[PDB]
Amino acid sequence: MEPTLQSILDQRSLRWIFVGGKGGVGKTTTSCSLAIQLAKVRRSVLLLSTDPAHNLSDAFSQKFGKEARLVEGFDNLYAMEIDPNGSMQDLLGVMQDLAYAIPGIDEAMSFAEVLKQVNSLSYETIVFDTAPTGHTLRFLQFPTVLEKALAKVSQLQTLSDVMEKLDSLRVTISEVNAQFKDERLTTFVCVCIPEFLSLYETERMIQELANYGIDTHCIVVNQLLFPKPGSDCEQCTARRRMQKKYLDQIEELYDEEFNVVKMPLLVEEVRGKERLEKFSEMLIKPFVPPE
Amino acid sequence: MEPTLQSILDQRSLRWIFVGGKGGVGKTTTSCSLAIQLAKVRRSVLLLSTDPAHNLSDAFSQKFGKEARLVEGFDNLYAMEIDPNGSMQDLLGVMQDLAYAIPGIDEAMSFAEVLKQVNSLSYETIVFDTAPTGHTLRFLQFPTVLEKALAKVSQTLSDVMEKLDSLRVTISEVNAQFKDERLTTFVCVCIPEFLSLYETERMIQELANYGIDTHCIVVNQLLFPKPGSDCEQCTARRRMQKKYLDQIEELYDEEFNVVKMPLLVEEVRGKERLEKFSEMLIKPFVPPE
Amino acid sequence: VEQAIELALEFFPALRPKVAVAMRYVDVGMTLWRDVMLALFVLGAVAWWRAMSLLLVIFLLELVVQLVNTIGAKTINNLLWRFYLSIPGSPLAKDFAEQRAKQKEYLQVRHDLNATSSQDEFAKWARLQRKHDKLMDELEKKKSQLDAHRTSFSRKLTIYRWILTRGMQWFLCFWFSSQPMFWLPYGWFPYWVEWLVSFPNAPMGSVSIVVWQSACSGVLALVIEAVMAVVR
Amino acid sequence: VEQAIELALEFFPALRPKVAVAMRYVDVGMTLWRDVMLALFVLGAVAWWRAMSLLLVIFLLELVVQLVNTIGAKTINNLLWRFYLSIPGSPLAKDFAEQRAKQKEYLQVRHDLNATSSQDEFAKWARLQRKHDKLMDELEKKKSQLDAHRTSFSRKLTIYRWILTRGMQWFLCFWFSSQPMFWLPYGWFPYWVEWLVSFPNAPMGSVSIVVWQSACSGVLALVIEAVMAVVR
Ligand SMILES: [Zn+2]
Repeated sequence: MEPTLQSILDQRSLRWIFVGGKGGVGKTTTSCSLAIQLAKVRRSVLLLSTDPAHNLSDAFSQKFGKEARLVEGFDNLYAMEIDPNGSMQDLLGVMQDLAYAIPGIDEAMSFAEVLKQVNSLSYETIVFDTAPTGHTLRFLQFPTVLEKALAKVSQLQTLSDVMEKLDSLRVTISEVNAQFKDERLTTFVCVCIPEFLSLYETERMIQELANYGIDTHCIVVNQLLFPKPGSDCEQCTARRRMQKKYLDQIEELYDEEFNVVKMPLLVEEVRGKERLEKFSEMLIKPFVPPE
Repeated sequence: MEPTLQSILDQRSLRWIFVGGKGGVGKTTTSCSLAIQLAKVRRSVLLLSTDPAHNLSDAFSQKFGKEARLVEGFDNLYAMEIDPNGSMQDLLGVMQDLAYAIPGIDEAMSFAEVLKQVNSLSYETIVFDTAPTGHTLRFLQFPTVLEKALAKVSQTLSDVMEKLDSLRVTISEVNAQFKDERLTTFVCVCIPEFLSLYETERMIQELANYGIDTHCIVVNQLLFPKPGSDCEQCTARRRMQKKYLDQIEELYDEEFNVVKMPLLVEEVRGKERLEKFSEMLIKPFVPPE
Repeated sequence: VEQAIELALEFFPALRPKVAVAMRYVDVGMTLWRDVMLALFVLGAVAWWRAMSLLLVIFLLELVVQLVNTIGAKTINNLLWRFYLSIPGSPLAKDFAEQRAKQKEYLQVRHDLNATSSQDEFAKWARLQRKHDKLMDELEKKKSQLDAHRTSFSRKLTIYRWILTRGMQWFLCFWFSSQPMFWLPYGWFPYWVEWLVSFPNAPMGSVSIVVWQSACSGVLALVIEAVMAVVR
Repeated sequence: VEQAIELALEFFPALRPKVAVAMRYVDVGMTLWRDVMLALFVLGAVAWWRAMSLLLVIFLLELVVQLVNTIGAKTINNLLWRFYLSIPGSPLAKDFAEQRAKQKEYLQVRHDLNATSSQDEFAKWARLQRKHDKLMDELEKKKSQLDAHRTSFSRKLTIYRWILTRGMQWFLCFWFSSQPMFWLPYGWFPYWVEWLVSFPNAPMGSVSIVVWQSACSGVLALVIEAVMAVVR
């Protein structure tokens, strides 16, 4: 297919963008590159991070917290790196026993008030980033968790207040899960690298969303080193040779109805505004040497 | 700790060796490198593999089937790169209906007939190779599956019941031949990236959750910087490889051993080319780092 | 129940064998009562050879009570299994054969899966894995369908047999009750014992059909235990 | 049960209203039987005002039968919960407090786990994961221990109450049986009704304590249903 994300730019009805995978791939570079390339043709784009690597500060040399702001060099770059532990710090006794009753309660309530802060403003689009999958993917099950929570407390200070609060959380999370499966404003991208296990857990994630009814069409890869003309490292040649072997299998599956984004590793951990602009520009014009 | 496998050498009462991990690591080359210096001080060592990649064809350019034999240049290299699906070939209507309640049948029967042929002879030591881990360690449930197989039924019927009773007592003694720790060992492999460290860490407590320890961990493809010559890719690759490498040094260096095995140019084939690669497992090469 | 925790709580308090001995003597009356019903069934059985139809109705009910004893509440449906391995016009057995056919493709693709390699056919690896979990969901859909139909079929045929059982367990007492089955010899039984006949409306001096209903199950029951000596 | 699928299978075969009418007449005897036990309870209740201690024994047994009705076989142990939230010298409640304390360290380290990062503290990552599954196994060990002790304590106290219940349900008939509880008016009941007093050895014309044992539970039972109108 077309090796870019131009179709992600072209649909004006898009609202929500999901991006993830596993570690060791540098998802933050893809995140901020996607954000800045979206800022070229969009109005109000907000980034949000919950991964405990507080990486956007390292991306821009500026401390962020629990409130959005505009950062320098841009009129559209807004972000606030937050923590999921703040709601349990708000819990810091019976609600701890409720958190023992089901292995997850407070993270969904934090996610809910996060999304209320999200829908407080009038922003155009947003993007995401997450941890490893076993702690990530339970946010799709947060409606079933809150269904179990209300089924539990319906059998179990005034309890009517927390009943009406949990009912507001119920209707809000139902609107969020309903917005998830609409697919005209919610998309998902995944990343990986040329080795076995990185490719392995990728289809596990794809069939996971297949058993939840969310498709995709775009998959990004990383560190695809193409040889310099003339100059050669002898171990780099064998690394490229084995890299193409896993590359062509991903062609052997996803060339039908998916997109492949070739991205080479650069010599520096790309920071600075202009360097991130040049790094982001390659996600529209794909570089291809003769191979 | 000691950067070798010397505790495996001088033991000499070991009988069983479990080495696996995840793909993309060339673990079969590590197993053959282990077995070569194994047979240098031993008498009767047999290799058994069950992974569908017939890597020993690449290892010695000599086809191995369903019988043991000896390859040239050795007096003790014995192997048979068999498939478990021959037991499925052995099953080609009630027996086929038995696959419903228990999805694994032929694998236990394969371990029956193989370990019977193994314990038929008097070989000193054996070596192994396995599939990915969630399909690997489900063989530990074979005593539980045969427990419920005998509970399912408990003269065309009782003869197979007595045959499965013989399989029961044999698998119970072999499982009793497992936790002895003086003849059964386990070595895992890894490579410097995130997910390989992740699933190796997930692997370890599984053998801890079954009462089997370990002390030997091998890594692979450890790149070394060239003096004088330099590639700009290899510098940052050395940095990333160090980043996790130092993270494992905080992990296991009090009750485990670390093996440094550097990458070579090509897939090392042939006996004489493999000998120099197998040399590094005892005398560990160390550049100034 | 254990008579040991009851003794563990008997220490909390500080006659009893008099009632213990006085209770055990009552079972002798019921055992010799069934022994005299055995002797009267012997004398009722001898009187038929030298000499009607209702006794043959009880004769069939004895084999009904025997099947009540050697009942397999699953093994009746084990007869229903070969009952439904017979009819080619069955709608359900068609999908049962499609179930076994899908099981054949299941084990076939699983053989092609484990026979395949995870290195150089990774696209075929994933296509096999997708077909694997494709069929794995439709597998137990039939286990939910047919086993539901089977337990409903059991719930039908339990009552279908139970009508044939208790309809004869209550018809015999409805009809042919006043009509005397046979006359007791004059003077053998006390007046109060003869009353039993009087309550179901049958004339005094004849017997009803109860001990023939219930206690004749014991008559063949020892012959049932005779078979316990035959095989064992 | 529905009497409609039974009619759907009644078409397979080709009297019945005679048994249908003959069965319905038997309930009149039991309804007028309970109405005469109501009248004898009225006359037994009138005889106490103009006139002793065994009526107060029945008075306590009425509240025992009431608790038998409004029994919570779990809610008795709900009383046992505050029974064992009281004693500081309890050995088991000490480990129950240690259970809640370990639960506090569990949720604490789980917070420090999810608060931590999986990149640059991977050794602390694994040490947290190991402590996590360290405590996760000891968690349900106490669920196996204390809930076992709790269900055994329930099995003790069920019989511990059952002794206090049926000891009064049978002692009353053991002792003070021949000794007459009260005398029936001469000529009100036929000789055959007086039969009941004659069997427990009490003199003819007086009553025993059975209908006071069993059917007085119905006397307060309507007052029990009076409470059904109180809350609802
Ligand atoms: Zn290089």
